[PDB]
Amino acid sequence: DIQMTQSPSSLSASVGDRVTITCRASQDVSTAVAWYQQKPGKAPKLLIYSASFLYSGVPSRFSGSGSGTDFTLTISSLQPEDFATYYCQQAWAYLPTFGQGTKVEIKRTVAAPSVFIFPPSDEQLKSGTASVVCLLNNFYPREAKVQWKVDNALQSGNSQESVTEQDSKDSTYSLSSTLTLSKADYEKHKVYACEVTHQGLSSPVTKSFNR
Amino acid sequence: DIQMTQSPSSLSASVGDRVTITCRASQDVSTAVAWYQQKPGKAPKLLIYSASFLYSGVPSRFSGSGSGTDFTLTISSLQPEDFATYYCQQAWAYLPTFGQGTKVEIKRTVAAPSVFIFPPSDEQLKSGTASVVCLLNNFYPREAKVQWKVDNALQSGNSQESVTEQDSKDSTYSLSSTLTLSKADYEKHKVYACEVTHQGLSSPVTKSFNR
Amino acid sequence: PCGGRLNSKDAGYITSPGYPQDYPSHQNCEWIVYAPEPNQKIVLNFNPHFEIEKHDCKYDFIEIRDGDSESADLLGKHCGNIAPPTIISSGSMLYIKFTSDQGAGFSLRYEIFKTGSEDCSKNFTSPNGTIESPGFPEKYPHNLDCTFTILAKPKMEIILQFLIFDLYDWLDIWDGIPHVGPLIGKYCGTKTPSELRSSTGILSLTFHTDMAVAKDGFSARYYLVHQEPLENFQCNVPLGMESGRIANEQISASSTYSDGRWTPQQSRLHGDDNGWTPNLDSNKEYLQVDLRFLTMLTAIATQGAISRETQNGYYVKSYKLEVSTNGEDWMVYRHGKNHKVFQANNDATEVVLNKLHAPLLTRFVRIRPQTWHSGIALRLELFGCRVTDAPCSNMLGMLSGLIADSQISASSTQEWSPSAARLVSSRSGWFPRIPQAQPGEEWLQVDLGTPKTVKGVIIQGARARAFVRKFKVSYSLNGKDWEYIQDPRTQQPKLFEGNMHYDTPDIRRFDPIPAQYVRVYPERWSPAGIGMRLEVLGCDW
Amino acid sequence: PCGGRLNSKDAGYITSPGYPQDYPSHQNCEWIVYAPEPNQKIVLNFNPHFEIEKHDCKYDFIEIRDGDSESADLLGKHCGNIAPPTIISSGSMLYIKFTSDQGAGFSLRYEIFKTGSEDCSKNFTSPNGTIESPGFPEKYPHNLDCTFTILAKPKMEIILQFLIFDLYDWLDIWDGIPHVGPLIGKYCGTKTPSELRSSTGILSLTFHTDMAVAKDGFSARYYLVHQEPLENFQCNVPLGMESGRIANEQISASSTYSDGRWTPQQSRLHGDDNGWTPNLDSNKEYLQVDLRFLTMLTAIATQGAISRETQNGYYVKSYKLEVSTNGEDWMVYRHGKNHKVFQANNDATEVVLNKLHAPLLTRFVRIRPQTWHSGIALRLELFGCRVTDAPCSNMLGMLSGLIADSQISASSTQEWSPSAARLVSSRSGWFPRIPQAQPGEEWLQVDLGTPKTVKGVIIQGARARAFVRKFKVSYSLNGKDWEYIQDPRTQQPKLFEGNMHYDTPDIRRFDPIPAQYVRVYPERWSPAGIGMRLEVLGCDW
Amino acid sequence: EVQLVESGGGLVQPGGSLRLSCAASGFTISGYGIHWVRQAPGKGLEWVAYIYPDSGYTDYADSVKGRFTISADTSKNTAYLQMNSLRAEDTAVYYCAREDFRNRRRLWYVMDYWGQGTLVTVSSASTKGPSVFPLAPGTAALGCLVKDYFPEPVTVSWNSGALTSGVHTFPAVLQSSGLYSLSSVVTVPSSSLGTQTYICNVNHKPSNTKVDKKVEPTH
Amino acid sequence: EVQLVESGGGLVQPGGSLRLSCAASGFTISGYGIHWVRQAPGKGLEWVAYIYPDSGYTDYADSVKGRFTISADTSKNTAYLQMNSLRAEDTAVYYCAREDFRNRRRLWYVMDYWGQGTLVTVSSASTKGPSVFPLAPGTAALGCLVKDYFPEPVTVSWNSGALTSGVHTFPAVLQSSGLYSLSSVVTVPSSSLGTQTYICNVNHKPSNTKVDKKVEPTH
Ligand SMILES: *[C@H]1O[C@H](CO)[C@@H](O)[C@H](O)[C@H]1NC(C)=O
Ligand SMILES: *[C@H]1O[C@H](CO)[C@@H](O)[C@H](O)[C@H]1NC(C)=O
Ligand SMILES: *[C@H]1O[C@H](CO)[C@@H](O)[C@H](O)[C@H]1NC(C)=O
Ligand SMILES: *[C@H]1O[C@H](CO)[C@@H](O)[C@H](O)[C@H]1NC(C)=O
Repeated sequence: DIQMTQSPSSLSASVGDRVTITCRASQDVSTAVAWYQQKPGKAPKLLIYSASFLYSGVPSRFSGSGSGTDFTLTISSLQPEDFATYYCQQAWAYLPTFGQGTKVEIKRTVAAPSVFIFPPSDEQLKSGTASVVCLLNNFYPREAKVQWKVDNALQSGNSQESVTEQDSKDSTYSLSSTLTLSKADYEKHKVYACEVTHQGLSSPVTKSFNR
Repeated sequence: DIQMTQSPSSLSASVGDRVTITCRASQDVSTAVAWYQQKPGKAPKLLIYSASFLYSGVPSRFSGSGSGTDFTLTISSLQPEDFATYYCQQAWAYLPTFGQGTKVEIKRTVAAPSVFIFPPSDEQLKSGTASVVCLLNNFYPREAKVQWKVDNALQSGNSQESVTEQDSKDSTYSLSSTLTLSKADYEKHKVYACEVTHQGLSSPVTKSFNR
Repeated sequence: PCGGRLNSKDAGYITSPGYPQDYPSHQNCEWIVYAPEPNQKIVLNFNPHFEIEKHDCKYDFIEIRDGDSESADLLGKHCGNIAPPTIISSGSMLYIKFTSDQGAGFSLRYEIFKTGSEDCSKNFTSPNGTIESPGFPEKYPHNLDCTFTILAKPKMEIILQFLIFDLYDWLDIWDGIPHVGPLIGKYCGTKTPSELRSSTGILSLTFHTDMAVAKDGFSARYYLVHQEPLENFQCNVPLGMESGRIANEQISASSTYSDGRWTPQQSRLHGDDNGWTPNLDSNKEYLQVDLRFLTMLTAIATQGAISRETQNGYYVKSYKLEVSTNGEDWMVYRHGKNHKVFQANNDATEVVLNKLHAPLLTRFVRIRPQTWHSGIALRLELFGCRVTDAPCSNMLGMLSGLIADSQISASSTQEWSPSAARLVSSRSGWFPRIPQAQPGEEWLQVDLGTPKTVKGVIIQGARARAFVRKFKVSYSLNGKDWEYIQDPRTQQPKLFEGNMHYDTPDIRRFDPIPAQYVRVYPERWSPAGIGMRLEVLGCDW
Repeated sequence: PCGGRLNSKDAGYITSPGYPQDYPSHQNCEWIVYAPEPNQKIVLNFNPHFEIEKHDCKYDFIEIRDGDSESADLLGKHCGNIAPPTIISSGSMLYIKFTSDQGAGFSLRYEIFKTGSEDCSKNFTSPNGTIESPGFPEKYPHNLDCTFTILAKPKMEIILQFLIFDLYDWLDIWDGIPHVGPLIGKYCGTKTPSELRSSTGILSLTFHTDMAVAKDGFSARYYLVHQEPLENFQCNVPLGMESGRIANEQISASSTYSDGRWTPQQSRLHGDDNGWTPNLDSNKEYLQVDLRFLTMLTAIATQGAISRETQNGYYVKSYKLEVSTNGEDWMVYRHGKNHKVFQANNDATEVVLNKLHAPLLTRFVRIRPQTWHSGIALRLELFGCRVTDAPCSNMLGMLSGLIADSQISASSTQEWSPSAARLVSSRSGWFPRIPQAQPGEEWLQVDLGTPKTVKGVIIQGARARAFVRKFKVSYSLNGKDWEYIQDPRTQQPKLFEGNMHYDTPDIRRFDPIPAQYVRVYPERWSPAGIGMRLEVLGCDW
Repeated sequence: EVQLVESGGGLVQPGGSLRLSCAASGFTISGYGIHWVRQAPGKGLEWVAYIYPDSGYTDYADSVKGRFTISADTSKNTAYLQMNSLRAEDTAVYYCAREDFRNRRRLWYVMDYWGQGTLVTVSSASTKGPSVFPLAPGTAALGCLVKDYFPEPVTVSWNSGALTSGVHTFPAVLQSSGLYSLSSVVTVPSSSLGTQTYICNVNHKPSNTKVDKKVEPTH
Repeated sequence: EVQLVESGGGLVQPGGSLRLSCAASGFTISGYGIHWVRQAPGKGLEWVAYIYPDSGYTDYADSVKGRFTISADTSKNTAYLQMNSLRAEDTAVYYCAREDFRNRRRLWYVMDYWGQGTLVTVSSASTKGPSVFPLAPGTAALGCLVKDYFPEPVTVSWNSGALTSGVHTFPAVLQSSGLYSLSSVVTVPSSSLGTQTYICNVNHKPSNTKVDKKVEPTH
């Protein structure tokens, strides 16, 4: 059964660059190779079939080539929309097989995060536990520290972070950090601070509140 | 003054892959382009001059091509030794200029970390402060959580992590985490635990000690 | 029928078939008498009224052998009218054979003989305990038969390592209760026993010493450690070649190259020093790994090697996979009808990872190169996980011995030793009375000895090679009330898949149910009959 | 010499030059009399002994104007033998001009006139304080001249935002003390003042109200926030186009396209809605950004734009850079002799980042497209940082007003107003007595008013356009004892670089030293003479 | 309008069975090839099975052959994937995709339209519906906090799909407790607060929860 | 053996001056081109200046032209980089590199050998030497803890260069206190403890510290 092997498995590049990604069938597969594009949380879309034919609606910046066992997909001028994982398939054997995928991230200039803090809404306070959320909006690159501080005291890994994939328009990231505490813990204290550190910020920014 | 622009700016691939990296001069520069290899914490080494000529001692898997304004460097079969940042230079104008660099990481199978814990040596205890270090050896991939626990209590960002670049032989990573406390804090407690989490580990591994 | 195996805890008689009536002509019996544990011995006392044909014991005679089986030492070969003298075991087993080809025959009494040696055997509950050969650090006593057992709570692995080990005389480690659970190793040199991690619940050592010149002995140490695997957990973890959790001892080969520079121990993925190469390149060489415990195998990763002496590249291009639960009965992985040949490497340094399409439950693994470039040289990783990595999925004690013989019942045997039903441990298997029975009529039953949550079973065949192909399962709290596991599609009892081989076990999971007694009903099976070994999976409420 | 500017805190006389001797023919004087703050007014009282030539005041006369400069309202134009009536200011300044072309002349008394209006002006220390137009939320009183000042500790930025703002009548914000520090904006509409962050130490508002029909007024709020930049800190941070810290108000252009769909406010890097396009494509159009405070500029990033209506791509191919500290005096960035043309974009979506080879200290920035494809369309980011981002590098108060006029001394003026020496604030510059003096002989001196650590200075030229090219620096605790900063290479006093332009300031750093008084000694300079404005950088011990 | 809508996904005990469905709209599934393709979380695409309804011709990937049966019912213009003897490695999003091969050799085995997929979770844990709190506020941030649920996924829209610009819905994070939680948030102009209403639309199909929470900010 | 060894690097106040040196060994630097190339931490290579000693011909990158002067002294076979009016963006590792252009057009401006570089740090902070503690223990881990120093770098070898296999020296991390700290560690066989000695070789040139610590493990 025919194995497909893609390279590189991930890469990053700047809007405007000419990107090229590679695919090797483990046996002669003629020109029966297709390429699909998968954007985050969406179903994949066909780009190219029979090695070099563009599918309807696919912009002319995409193109493909090869035969036998070596196939390449080129983007001639990467756009932010093109952030996605790209897969080759062989359409030669009785059983289709896909390559392992190539993740294409985007490089861009440093962008500073907008920070917002969120207190727990009464509705929740009723249920016992309490969730304070810290929002870092639209920054780049992805590296960023978010230290919580309860009464000026550095807190543990009882916080949780989540990050978004790169935005398809501005290529930035967003991040949420949530700290969960009990009735007894949240009620008993007053000073709750979120301190964000990030390359694009000249100095640490702090957002905080009281009950 | 001639600007050089490399793409992609980073990529990862598997030992055995054929990698290709690209360079665009901002004006006709003939075949006067050179490529250098920089390994972590070392000085760069010349690979290729005049666009396609191999320098002495450079293995035949490297090759280059191009003219005018488009230049490519290919590795035909990536080895672990080839982890490095690669730079193009133009050698045409009166003033040399380098491209921004392309970082080549290596993909490999999951490898589980060996953990070791280190107590503070008397010698230090004398100076007042106290440093407990946690060692995670030779794992992959780089993602890994290292939560400290003082008397079964999750600790803050008064710990510090450092990671190594990929090992040039096995492509793995290593990580140290250090927690610093005062005389009064270390002396007063007994249970010190380092709990490591990592993909290659079926369950969290804990290494700990007492005074 | 005559013959059989007898627990000497009860004193009993053994006589020739009709005694004191003349014994049948042309017919041979054989009994094994045995004590509970190697500590005790067996004494035999013959009745003085003894009559076997004379001549020179060429035809009729009684033979007693020291230990077990026909090849043990001849304690005595007797006939005529003079009974044997009292005979005492050197171990905890005797073998008796009466052979016939006229005369009243013989009668004997057996019982356990007591030497006065200690009951040094210690059990272990403690989280941070240690164990050693009594008298340590000074020399260890003569004639010692001791069992050290570590028992563990539900989700806690036993870690056991050794500080020193020097020693006819031996130590053996058991994946359960001694001489019931599988053996994992017999140690008796200067080389110390490699670290052991075990998720069984039980781990036991058996120390045996002789009369002659004691050595330094052994000291070791153990930890119990908690293990919570996640929900979001995939059974694709590396098993220990690169990390070294698979220790050198565990790696072996059919043969190795003459200069000693390409050993089994160099077959670790990404090793910096050559790799394993056999004495002679052919497709009947293998590298073997003994995982020690039943482990799920889901993937194999392989590499070639570059000579450190000469910089020449060598690599296997394709291989086959043999697995086994005991190191004796082997199965070559299949892809439909024929053997599966895996495509391996195309240079000396890339890693090529082959996921098994069918995950395998096994203990020993063999890689057998089929084609290669310039020579056979391997480095290797294995991926998988342990059975107990899934929620509420503990082995409930058929394999280990934690479910005693007296808790295993069968509809009908053709003989009996209940220990023969045990997953892996057993050297035979459970056969019914009529080998080729009627479907849904024959069954095999475990008494868990308490209400448990039961989440699956692991079915194996039997060695006369045969195995169940399909089965049903029923359960009970009581013993007389029985529900079958229902398929919500057919609304008839669900038909499970059995095995495709007599050794390589298969694990079937089902929705959680309460039960203290569980039953398995063969529906289809192999030509030779209904062979079966079995284990049950679950946890406490 | 006659004429001059007089503080009315002291009552003083002003007379025609020789009074009561006949005044000189063919010669004109002019004085400005002024009160400390807009709250107070000025009254003039002429002596009755007044003699100017008659006719119809065609030749000799005294003119008094309401406010300042010759274009202010004519309060009265007098001659003959009848002195003017008492004249009272409508503001806090009068302008007087005596013109001549025989007669005893005039004499007057001046002093501050007091209206009885309040001293509503509040200072602010508090971390979380708020400020508003008195009477809020109800209507604001008539005739109000009020100053609200926020003072801040060393490393703390003042944040100032506005909740409502509705209002002849006006509010203006100052980067320091009112009418000394630079203006940052005069607001008087419905549109609220955009957020302000400031690392100066001082920020002040000036509220002015009229007699006629009050509006809803204004309410605002302020925070002081700590800022610790690191050691490992590089001055390449984005300044606020994409993030919006540069507010819409701050962005402006030479012109904009007719349909209103390509405004200045759309020139933000990565904006989803077209970009800025001028009314007509040529190389004399510009987009401008008012950073509001002196900021280091280290890089510019630019983009084209794709029309949302028609999907057509437009982009600037090259541009020039004009900077200015006041929005009036401009400098085109240079690369050696001639203007630097930056290479910009080659499609409508890539970002192309140009690092200045020479970092620039500036307030206003202008991008001037030179070539383009299909049309001019920009989106833009600016990178840099603030002067105060380096350790111990605070502006010590020349720019703001925190170092009073009476603390600035000069070797020799050609006039005097010490406020003319101030970095940026000043509208002229310090000139010596003899414009073309001898090197190392002329100097300019600040009295910090306390021992400080001094880490540098910022030198600027003067507007008569001239500037220092090289200088030395000396310092003192006392006033009479002086060390020069030494070059450890020459072991002579170190020769610093001055300016290459009369407006665009330059920052020179030196090893930390103790000093309460600092001096700067011009060594080389520009043709026109020694022009200089100045500021000193350091911190407290 | 070709549409493919998968359904049947959810929580299922190891060993158990589950049946996925792919409703075709816009076209008649007979005379096409219908493929199943799955994607384990965070990993790549794996082809599973296919069926050509006209002929009845089906085939399967080795990893599922034996356990899965594909079928079609052209009257209902739907296709099915009966799954049996499931295990943890079957956890994944399953997609149906159309292949259009008739008269186009070049397009053989090429999958030209895909559905949005349905998540199958092979776990012993129990269904638990979420609890949905507000995150109350020239730029403002407001969001919803969807806490404590199992299994994945939950979907969040704002103003029933009308509000999309500025929306950021996070990946769920597994809690210590064994449940999931995510947040959705959107940044709007802070001038239009008090005028414009902002309701977020939470939906967790595995536990039949369909909540709509109204997000809103001394005398 | 061509060798290029840079020296002169260290801490220097903003505005100050510093002078780097590149000792050539093995060849006569006249008749070559000598280039300076710098690399700000974590960023790329930037060409700075060059000199052809025979002719005296020199040139400079715009970002440094004005502030830096390159020179050579062929009798001492060394080249120099006088730097003035320094600022934070001058912080970087500086490398000298040889160009060999005579009779080889193809090799013009190609830099065929480089030195190992010297770190220049433009900071107001103060020099502080490190404090070097041990990290005491079929596989064992032992290391050194080099705590509290400024500026970078520190170098660590083991057994004076003889022990290299298994060594992992970490990147330094900046502490809250303003100082640096790293650890070095090496994994050996745990059989050979008590026999084999293990000393680590710390060295912080900016503060003239050259320590050697001996790492070693109730009656
Ligand atoms: C362990 O405890 C005792 C004494 O060691 C012994 O009878 C047996 O081996 C173990 N316990 C039982 C009865 O399972
Ligand atoms: C285990 O060892 C002894 C008791 O046998 C005890 O002193 C020691 O603290 C224990 N170790 C721990 C706490 O795990
Ligand atoms: C602020 O305080 C007072 C009253 O507001 C006023 O004299 C002056 O404007 C400030 N203080 C001084 C004297 O600097
Ligand atoms: C500031 O406002 C008031 C005092 O004016 C006070 O009640 C409030 O707590 C202060 N806020 C803080 C703690 O920053």
